Parts: sequence; C-alpha cells; structure tokens
Amino acid sequence: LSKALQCSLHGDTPHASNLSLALKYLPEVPDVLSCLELRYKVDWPLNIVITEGCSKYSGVFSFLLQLKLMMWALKDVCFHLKRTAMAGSVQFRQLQLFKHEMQHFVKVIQGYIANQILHVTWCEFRARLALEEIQRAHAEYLHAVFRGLLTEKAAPVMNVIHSIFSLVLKFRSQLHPNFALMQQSYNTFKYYSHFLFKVVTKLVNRQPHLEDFLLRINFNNY
Amino acid sequence: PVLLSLLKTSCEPYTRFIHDWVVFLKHIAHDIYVCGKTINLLKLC
Repeated sequence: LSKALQCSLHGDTPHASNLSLALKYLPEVPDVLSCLELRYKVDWPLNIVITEGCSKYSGVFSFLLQLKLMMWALKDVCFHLKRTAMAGSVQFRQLQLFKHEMQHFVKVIQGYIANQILHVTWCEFRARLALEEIQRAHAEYLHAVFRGLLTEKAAPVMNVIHSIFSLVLKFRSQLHPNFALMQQSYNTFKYYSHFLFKVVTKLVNRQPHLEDFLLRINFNNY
Repeated sequence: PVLLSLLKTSCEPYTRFIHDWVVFLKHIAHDIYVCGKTINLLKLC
C-alpha cells in the first residue's frame, strides 16, 4: 500500500493515511476469490457520524476488486498471444475471436457498475445534503449495495456471474496443442451468457435498478 | 398563587439541566432529547 499511494498522483494528504490494508482470513491454496479487506480509519468528532457498521464498504469492495482480476488476467492472454505473432491459420483467428467475445461481456458489466455505484448514487447524497439526518442520509447513500447486485433478493443473478468469471480464468490457464479443450470451454460460456438474459428477464415482472441491466447486456440480439 | 410559587421553585433545578444543552405534545418530546446531546457533544470539542 505504501508503494501504491506513491503511484496514485492524487492523495498523500492527512486523509490519504489511515488505510489499514489488513486481512480477515488465512487462505490455504483457478478460482475467482481472494479475500482481503481495506478499512478506513477516523477520529472522535467524525466517528460519531460515520458508523462502525457502515463494514459494508468492505462488502462492496471485495466485489469490485474481484472485477479487476478479470480485466487483468484477460489482458494477460490478450498480451500473451501478442508475442505468438507468420502463424496465421484458421486455428489462430478463430481462437482470438473468443477473447473479443468474452472481453466485451466483462467490459459491459463493468460499465454498468461504473454508472450506478459511482455516478448516479453519488448524484444523490451530494445534492441531497445541501444532525440526525446525516446518519440516515449516509445510511441511505451506501444502502450502492442495492444497485450493486449484492442484495440477497437478487442473489441468483449474482450466482450466475461466478460461472462466467470462472470460465474466463480457465481460459487464462490454457495460455494449438489443446485447442479443442478450449473450444468446449467457450461453448459453455456462450450457453451461460444466453441463460443470464432469460433469468434477468423473468425477474422484471416481480426493481427499476435491474431494468438498465437488460439494456446493457442485450443490444441488437436476443 | 400558593401552587404557583411551589411550581415556580419546584422546577428550579430542572431548568439548570436544560440550561446545559443550550401528556405534553410529542412533537417536541423527542426533539429535546437530541437538542441536548448536541450541546453535550460540542462541550468535548
């Protein structure tokens, strides 16, 4: 962390300190999980407002970090394949189209997160403020966890995301000795994605937040 | 008068408590509870 803040080009203030990069579990040993927290710290006249439970940032953080694990690992195979280039054949071009087909799904679910949890939920609670109200207004700003698909109500929508993230990690393992072993993997990816579009649609009749998701995942397709 | 002169002094110490943070209609009941804790919080800052 003390090496990270130097490369931030924004910070290194009294605010920038108090970033205890601690942990909460001891991992034993291809998955998409790496548990790790990141807790802010405050002092007395501010601790009375920012509750020691509003712990929920750590809930929304471990998701957002997990997302970066895709756009880096997927960037690796995009960079790992670059050095392979003479070698032009059907086995090659048909392989790279999988990456462009899998990357776009991550670059759209991220574009959603970068619209709900950082911009529109921040429009409120910024033009909303301008002593008891500060407790509730803050308890309504973060409650960012609803539009973030972390709520147990829309949990089945989140369970399917792991099946997507897992297959991309397997795609990174096989950095054409085993092409067919990868061809089966991509076909499993196109099925699960095609299943997501149905489970979200069926969950529209029962949440205006999810409405913008179908417009994101689907555009000139079915 | 006699009851008033009692009430006028039977509330003397209670005003002092009220003079720190600075049935009946509940529209002001819960407000007094917070109107004091703010003063007791600024005293430590």
